[PDB]
Amino acid sequence: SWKVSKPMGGRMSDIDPIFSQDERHLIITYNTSIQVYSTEDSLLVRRIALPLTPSATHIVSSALSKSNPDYLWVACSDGRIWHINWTSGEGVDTPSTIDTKKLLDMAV
Amino acid sequence: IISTFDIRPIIAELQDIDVAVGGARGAIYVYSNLLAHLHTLRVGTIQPRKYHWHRRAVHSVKWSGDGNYLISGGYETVLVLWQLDTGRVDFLPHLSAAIENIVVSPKGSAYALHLDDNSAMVLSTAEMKPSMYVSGIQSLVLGDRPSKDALVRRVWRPIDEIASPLVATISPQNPSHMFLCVGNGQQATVGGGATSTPLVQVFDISSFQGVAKQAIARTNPTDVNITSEGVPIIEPTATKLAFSHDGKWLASIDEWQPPERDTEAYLTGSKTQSDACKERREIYLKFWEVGADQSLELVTRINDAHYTKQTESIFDLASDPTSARFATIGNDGMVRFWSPKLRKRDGLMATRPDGQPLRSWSCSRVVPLPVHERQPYSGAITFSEDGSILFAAFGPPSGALVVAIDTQTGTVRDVVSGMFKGDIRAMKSLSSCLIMLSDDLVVYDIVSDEMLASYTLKETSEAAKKLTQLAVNHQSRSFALAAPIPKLKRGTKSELLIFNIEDEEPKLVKTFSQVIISVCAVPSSSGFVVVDSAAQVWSITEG
Amino acid sequence: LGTVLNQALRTDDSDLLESCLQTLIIQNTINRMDSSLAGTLLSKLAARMHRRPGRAFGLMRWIQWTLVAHGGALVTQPDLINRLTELSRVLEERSRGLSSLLALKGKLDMLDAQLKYRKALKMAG
Amino acid sequence: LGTVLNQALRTDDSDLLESCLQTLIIQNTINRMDSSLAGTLLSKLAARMHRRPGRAFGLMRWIQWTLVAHGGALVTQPDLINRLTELSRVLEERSRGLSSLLALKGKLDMLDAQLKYRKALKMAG
Amino acid sequence: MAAEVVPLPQLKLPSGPSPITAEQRYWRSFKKQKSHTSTANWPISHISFPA
Amino acid sequence: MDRRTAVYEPMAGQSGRWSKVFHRRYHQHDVKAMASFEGKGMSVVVSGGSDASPIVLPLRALGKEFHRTLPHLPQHPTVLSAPKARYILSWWENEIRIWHLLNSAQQFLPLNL
Amino acid sequence: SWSEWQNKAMQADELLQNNDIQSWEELMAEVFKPEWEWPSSRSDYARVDRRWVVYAINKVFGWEGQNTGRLTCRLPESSVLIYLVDAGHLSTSNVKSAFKDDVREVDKVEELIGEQLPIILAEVDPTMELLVGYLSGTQLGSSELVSSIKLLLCSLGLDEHRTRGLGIAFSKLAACPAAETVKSLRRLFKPDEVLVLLNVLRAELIKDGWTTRYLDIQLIADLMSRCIDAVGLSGWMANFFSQFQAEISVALEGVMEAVRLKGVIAEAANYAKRARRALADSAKGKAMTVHMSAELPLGLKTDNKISTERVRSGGEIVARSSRQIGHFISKRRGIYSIHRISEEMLLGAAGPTVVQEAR
Amino acid sequence: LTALRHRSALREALQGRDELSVINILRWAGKYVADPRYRSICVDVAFHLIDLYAEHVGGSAELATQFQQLLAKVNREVEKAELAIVTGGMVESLMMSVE
RNA sequence: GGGGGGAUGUCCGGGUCGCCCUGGGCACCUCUCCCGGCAGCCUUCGCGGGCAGCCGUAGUCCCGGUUCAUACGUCGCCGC
Repeated sequence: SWKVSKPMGGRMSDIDPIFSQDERHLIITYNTSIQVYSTEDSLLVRRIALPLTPSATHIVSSALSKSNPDYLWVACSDGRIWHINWTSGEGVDTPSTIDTKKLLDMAV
Repeated sequence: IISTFDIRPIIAELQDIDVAVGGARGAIYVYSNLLAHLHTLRVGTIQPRKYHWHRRAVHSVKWSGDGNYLISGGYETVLVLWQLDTGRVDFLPHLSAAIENIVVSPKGSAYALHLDDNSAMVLSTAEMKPSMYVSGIQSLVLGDRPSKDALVRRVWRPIDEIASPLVATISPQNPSHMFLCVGNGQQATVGGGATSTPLVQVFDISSFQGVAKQAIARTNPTDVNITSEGVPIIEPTATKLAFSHDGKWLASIDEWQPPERDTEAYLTGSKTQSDACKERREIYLKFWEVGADQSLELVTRINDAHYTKQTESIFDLASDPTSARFATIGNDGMVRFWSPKLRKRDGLMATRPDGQPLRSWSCSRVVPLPVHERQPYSGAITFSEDGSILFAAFGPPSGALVVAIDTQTGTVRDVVSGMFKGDIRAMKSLSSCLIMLSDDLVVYDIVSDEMLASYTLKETSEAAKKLTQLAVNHQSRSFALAAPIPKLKRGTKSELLIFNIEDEEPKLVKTFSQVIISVCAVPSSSGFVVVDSAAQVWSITEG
Repeated sequence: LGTVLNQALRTDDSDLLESCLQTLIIQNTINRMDSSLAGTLLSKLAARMHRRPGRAFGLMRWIQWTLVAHGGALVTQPDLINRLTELSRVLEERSRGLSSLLALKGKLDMLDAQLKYRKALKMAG
Repeated sequence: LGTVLNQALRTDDSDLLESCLQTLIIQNTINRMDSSLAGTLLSKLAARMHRRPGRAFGLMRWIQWTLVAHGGALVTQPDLINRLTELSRVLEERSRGLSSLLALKGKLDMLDAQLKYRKALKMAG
Repeated sequence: MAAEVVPLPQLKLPSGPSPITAEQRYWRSFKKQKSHTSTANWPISHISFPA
Repeated sequence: MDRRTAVYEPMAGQSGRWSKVFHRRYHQHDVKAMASFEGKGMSVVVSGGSDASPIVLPLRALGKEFHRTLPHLPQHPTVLSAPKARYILSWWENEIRIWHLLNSAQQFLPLNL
Repeated sequence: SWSEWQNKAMQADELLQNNDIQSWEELMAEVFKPEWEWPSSRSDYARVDRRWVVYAINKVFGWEGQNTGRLTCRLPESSVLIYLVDAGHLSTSNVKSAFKDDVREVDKVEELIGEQLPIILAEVDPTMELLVGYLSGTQLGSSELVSSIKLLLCSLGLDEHRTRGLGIAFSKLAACPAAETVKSLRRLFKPDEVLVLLNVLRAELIKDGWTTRYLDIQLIADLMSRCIDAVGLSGWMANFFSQFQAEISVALEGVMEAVRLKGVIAEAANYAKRARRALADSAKGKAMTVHMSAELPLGLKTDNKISTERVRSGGEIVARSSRQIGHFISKRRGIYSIHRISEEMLLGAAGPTVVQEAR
Repeated sequence: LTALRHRSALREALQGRDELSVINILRWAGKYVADPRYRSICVDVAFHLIDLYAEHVGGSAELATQFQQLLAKVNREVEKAELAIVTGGMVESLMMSVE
């Protein structure tokens, strides 16, 4: 009878909120979410939800791919790395593990 | 102890790097040239340039663009800019919360700040106004990365904890908005040993953005956040906040007592510092008129709402769903009904400058409550769904009792005893039955004088026992409690129970990976809205 | 002073009221006062006691003898209990602060006792 | 009276201290008292005050004046400090109902002055 | 959003049960007093002004 | 005059550009005079102020070695006594102050001190 | 699980129509968890359930409907009744839940039941040990307590079991709020029964020792004031009130004297404790400022030992260096002191002896 | 002074004074304990002044009057506070008899 | 702070009278484990756990006996 909606909102993680190329979008990575806002009107253009599930695994880092823009690299505390692309959502359901003990940081 | 660092490259080759290490003691050490110092066994003497302005740990340090300026930000809510060509320093001093993260744009123009109260502002340089503002839910979070100034053993070490549930009402006349109590930042809220949440924000539920914010208790964003000794100041917490039937009034209670370290000279005999801080309490009861643009205005403030030889704690307030009336239960025993009258001293009314008369709230009724002392009492109250009867649980340990009071007359319609095992946590009134929780959880019908469902909840710690709470729906007759699964810490799980009014089987049993801090009922439709620790909001609906 | 007090409380004077309040006499005055002006006297005494804290002894004496003399005279009124309510409010504010003020009185009594002891030594020396 | 108080306390006498207790000379008495002997005077005054609640119009001048001139000798005796810190604990317990007992004094100052009022009115009518 | 520097707000202390009202200050604001005596101390019969 | 001593080294890269490496309050009053010396394996800078204490800072190892506060009292003791008469004695600008002590120390084992 | 209790209640109805009280009493013993031996604690009773409590009161007590009823003992000789008394289930909410049928038209129901019930317990037992146990066991309103004080003054005003409950009911009726005490006392008392009670409270005041001097409270002042306001002028309108206010003024002067002595004696005791600590440390040789003579100093200030920790910027805590501890000790010396070094110090064992000038 | 109680700095505000300004703050505390609208803040300031500056009371005679003159007005403000709770009982007696 | 011991100094019955002891009063050094805090190093995502721990007091070669504070945008006069 009762149903539960998928979680929205989120707490902004301490990973740096990255600017897009040509400074028009801002990519803010929450816990369990990464969403792109526009700089001009301050309305969000996409919300890429991220399944986190193992009690405390957190999004460890996130950065634009320096080879090609409009990609990301999002990495958890356990071994998991996503290569999603903002303005779309291709890459959420296909992560790649890394065989860590616990992933403390990553930089691209 | 390194809190952060930013490296800038001195250049299509890589000639050198310049490292700015922001340490946990407050300083920013700039190591000017590194590859030409460690390129060359033997090295020459390297010596960083020290830039010390922040008292607490510096949260973020970044070089700015061309490399002239070193922008930085710490707990002191001030974006600082080291000029670095002269010796000077210029700063954007009074933000809302701690500057938890900064970035610089690809061009030199924009900065983007992640402020500690769940916010991001893209500022433009030397206009210095936020050209882009994004706000979140700002509630209390059990943080993953713990803190940046919990590294060096301060006077009060900042602990990731939730001591009390979040104070929040979904507002009727606009059920997409949610009024909820927040502090200046999350770290500035939990710092000081007590929740210091002297602000509310209105938060849109249908499109999850923080719409607006306002102060309720006294706050000083433009003063220094930290005392001269090093303890962060605490601000008056808005404990009880509940909203009127019409959509046009709001009544809050905010408490503040001085810290325990501060007294030290009021002790005379058997008085300990906790007793002196409890004696010097300040419990204001403020009535707010909510405008159309979600702007709150004071109409009255009552300095001592329940008074005897000293001031008394106020345990709960409730709004009558049929009139504009607020009932407040205190520690003196009495339940007071406050109602709005017009300001009129001797027939000459006092009006606002546009012409409308000035309303003012005052105590319409006083009801002394009966006590039954078998050989620290807490209270709970709720109206009916109809009005005309107010149920008031009065709460000494194990022997406690509910009194059903008429509203039109001050007489007691009923008294019911022997229904509480421990100390009363809360009590709500669905259509005919009182749903109340102490150490037990009891649905107790008063039209039949018969308890339908009774549960003995599992024994847990005192923090979890404080963080259990419920909420009724009043449209589809269903109630919902919330309890973390058994001192509190980061990795805890919580499970909420959806019950109907009539049966004993729980109609939805769902556990959550993080502890939920608040449950609320949407007033227009059925269902509930729940707010988690790792602060995400999600709605539950039947159908 | 009964007729003078009657005049002052009946026409809302200040000069006559203050010149009869600044001054046996008080008992005869409240006993010869009219019954209907007793609540007016209570309100006009609560006002002066709030506005000025240094006049509490004489004003509490006046309120005390008024409540002695015209007790049931205020009960036969009874829709005007709000004057007694404002009076209760003013006296509650006057009796605010008593435990901390007693603690501070003891903290000062120790200093006064030591100063008087050293004066008693210095006179004999 | 300086030498009668010395002998009465060394033998732990019960009767001879009371002979000096009822009778400025009292202040000049205890300024010449021996200080280890002065603590013996405080031990019995705290012994009678702790066992039963009461009053003493003369002992308020007595106990305070000894705690100033001979309170610095209290460091030498560890027994008397614990007896005085349980004495000041129970003297708080009498102090809790001072507010409720002052309101009782108000009603008796009200009713006795009203019972005298009707009795004067029978001789006035 | 640099918050603007606000000074310390003065305390709205509560008022007793006879405050000086707006109309009492309005009729106290008839301030400047000139007392012109009549000739030979004659009592004043009538003052008037046109509409 | 803010009793502050600041140390500057040139910024790496551009020439003729100095910047403050670090500052510290070594004295208790203003720093009115200082002079440096660098030779025979000794690079010091001696700063004298208004608190009469010459403070010696290491120059080439600054931030690497502790400083040293030389005594403000003169090297000669300037205190002389006649022990048979128990007179202690000290002199400055034009006066000689003589104290007599009148008693032993064994006698005192506080109102009489 | 309602149907199981319904079948058990129908079986007890069959036992009632059989009029066999013994197996019914054993079934109530099994439910509550004949011989009927007791545990010796009013607190240590096992938890029972509300429907069996309601059935117990429904079978024991009775009601008369003639537009106003009367509770009566259908079972005046029952271990079930003394268990209800000792376990405190005889509350007005409990009996109203037991009698929802017959009382739903009746008004003033709390006043009627609170007047009737302690009378019923007192007529059950003339020794009223069951009434004193009810006073000590049940949650009691002000009507029940003023009727119980009426019963104990009917009994008095082997020989201590009544005065114990007389002491209990004073504490309970002092805990109750003023309004219900005044209205129930004005209802159920006569203005000479109140004079009897005010002589009992004078016996509790003067014999306790307040008016008595030394060389030869909050729970009774509430009762005296509430009785005086409950009678008022309609009961009295002699020298009794003048001697009454004389002894109350005497007790007030005693309490104010106790306040003054409380403040002075507590401050002198705290100074003596901290000065004992500082003199013990100065005898060890940590060389603090202590007062020498036997009078109290002007400022009641003792020098504490220097803490091992220091508060750095911005708020952090570091260890005190012994260098800085020595600096603060050099501040803590005076302008003249005799500092005897012993041969045991020069050997390296003991500490010095410092006697400093009294500042 | 309420802002200096809320920001934890009233001890810091009072601890650096000299003799004449201690006499000035004592004179304000004595003059303004009488109003019960700030009796709490005024008594707290007097607590901190007693704890800080009760050691020089034999050193300066003029401060010894100002500590005695503040006990002299504190002694008259228990009598005002006891007479207002005496009289508050009589008002409480009359509102009971109206019922 | 307690539980306890080895040792310092002491009077009252004292003892063949000496080493001191038992009975009473005791203040200190040292040892011992529990009390409150602080750090390291392994384990686990965390929660917690494990290992060998230091501090709860006193004076230093010199010496951290330091480092640390919250902007601009505009001033003046009078009125309600």
